[PDB]
Amino acid sequence: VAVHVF
Amino acid sequence: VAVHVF
Amino acid sequence: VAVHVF
Amino acid sequence: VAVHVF
Amino acid sequence: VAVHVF
Amino acid sequence: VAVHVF
Amino acid sequence: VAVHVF
Amino acid sequence: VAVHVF
Amino acid sequence: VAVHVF
Amino acid sequence: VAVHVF
Amino acid sequence: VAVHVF
Amino acid sequence: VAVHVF
Amino acid sequence: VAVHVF
Amino acid sequence: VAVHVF
Amino acid sequence: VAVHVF
Amino acid sequence: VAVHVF
Amino acid sequence: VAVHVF
Amino acid sequence: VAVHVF
Amino acid sequence: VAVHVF
Amino acid sequence: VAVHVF
Repeated sequence: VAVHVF
Repeated sequence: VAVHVF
Repeated sequence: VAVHVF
Repeated sequence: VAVHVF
Repeated sequence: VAVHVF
Repeated sequence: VAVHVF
Repeated sequence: VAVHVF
Repeated sequence: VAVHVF
Repeated sequence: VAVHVF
Repeated sequence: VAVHVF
Repeated sequence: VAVHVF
Repeated sequence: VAVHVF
Repeated sequence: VAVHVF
Repeated sequence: VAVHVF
Repeated sequence: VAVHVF
Repeated sequence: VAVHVF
Repeated sequence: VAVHVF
Repeated sequence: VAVHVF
Repeated sequence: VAVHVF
Repeated sequence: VAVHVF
């Protein structure tokens, strides 16, 4: 799982 | 602003 | 899932 | 202003 | 879904 | 002024 | 749906 | 003045 | 629907 | 003065 | 604006 | 037959 | 038949 | 904005 | 038929 | 923003 | 049908 | 952000 | 259907 | 961050 916030 | 969940 | 606000 | 959910 | 306000 | 929902 | 006011 | 809904 | 007032 | 509804 | 045809 | 524009 | 835009 | 057709 | 955008 | 079609 | 973005 | 479609 | 990002 | 889809 990959969670990106940008 | 971007939020991704993969 | 991708959530974009711009 | 744009909101996307994919 | 894409919601645009401009 | 334009509002789109697709 | 597209709603235009101009 | 113009209002469109499509 | 298109409503024009001019 | 003109009013159109189509 | 209100357009009535009746 | 009646047509109104207000 | 009635068309309203408010 | 409210567009009614009836 | 009614279309609202608020 | 709220878009209603009904 | 309703679409909301808050 | 909350996006509702219903 | 609802999508939330907080 | 909390991402809900339901």
